[PDB]
Amino acid sequence: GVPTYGAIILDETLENVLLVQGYLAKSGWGFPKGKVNKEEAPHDCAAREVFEETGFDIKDYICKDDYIELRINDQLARLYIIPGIPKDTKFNPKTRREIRNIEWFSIEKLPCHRNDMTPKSKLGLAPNKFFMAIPFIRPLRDWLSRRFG
Ligand SMILES: Cc1nnc(NC2CCCCCC2)o1
Repeated sequence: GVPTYGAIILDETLENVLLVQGYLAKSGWGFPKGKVNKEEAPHDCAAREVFEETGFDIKDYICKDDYIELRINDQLARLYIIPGIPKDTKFNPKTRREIRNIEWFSIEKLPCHRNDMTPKSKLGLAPNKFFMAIPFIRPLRDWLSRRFG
């Protein structure tokens, strides 16, 4: 699978994170990210995908060692951590053809797992609109505790 790169953008309080909402298969909320092009460096892919999806340029804010990386079904996803972005920043995707909406969410209110269906004696997980974000939430919380306190 082709690696994806993007960002976890936080506000000044460190309470809130910026998620984007796509369409169709990407219909829920997730961190802005996308597939690396041929010969493109990771930091440049992250800036491009984030700029294409939010209209915000992270290039001057990326720190090389500050990211969360996960391997999900043998595809690697790396999100650079970008704190301190004012909550009154105007975000606008390049085209509403890929991005429905862009919103701040409270980190403490986001789920860090989906719910089973043990109530119904049925296997699997209930749908959750944050399914794309969820795998990064606990590692983010842990990373913020270590790097800030
Ligand atoms: C698959 C997958 N997992 N996370 C994402 N991120 C997208 C979120 C919704 C908006 C479209 C572009 C970024 O896609």
